[PDB]
Amino acid sequence: KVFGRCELAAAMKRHGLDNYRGYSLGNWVCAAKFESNFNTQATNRNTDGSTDYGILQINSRWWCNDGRTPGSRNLCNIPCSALLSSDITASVNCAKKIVSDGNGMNAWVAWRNRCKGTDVQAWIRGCRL
Ligand SMILES: [Cl-]
Ligand SMILES: [Cl-]
Ligand code: NA
Repeated sequence: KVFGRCELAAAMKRHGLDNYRGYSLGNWVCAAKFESNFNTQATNRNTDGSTDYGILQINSRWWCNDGRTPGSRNLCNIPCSALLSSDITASVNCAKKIVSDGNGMNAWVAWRNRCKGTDVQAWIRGCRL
C-alpha cells in the first residue's frame, strides 16, 4: 500500500507515535517519506547482506528475521515480511523499540540527513488529526 501523507500521519497518530520519546509526528512522517516514499512494500538490500523492510526500512541485521542474514538478531521478534503489510502496526511497534534503544531517530539515516533540523511540522500541515 502507498499511503497518502495525511493518511499516514493519522495512522501514526492512532498508533501512539506523536511525541513518542519526544519526537513529534512530523519527524515520523518525514522519515517514512524519505525511507520508503510511503510504500509499505519497499525493500532494499545492504552491502553486508542484510535487508531493510517496509515503510520505515527496518533492518534484518538486528530487528527482524528473514532467514537469510546469518548471525543476525531478531529484537522485534517478528518475520521481516510482517513489516510489509498494509497494516502498519508491526512496523510502528518495532520502531518504538528502535527509537528507545539510546540513539533516538538517528537510527534512520534518511531522518538524520533529510529531516533532522528542518521544519518537520510542514509534513503534517493541512492534515486533520
Ligand atoms: Cl511535527
Ligand atoms: Cl532522543
Ligand atoms: Na535478523
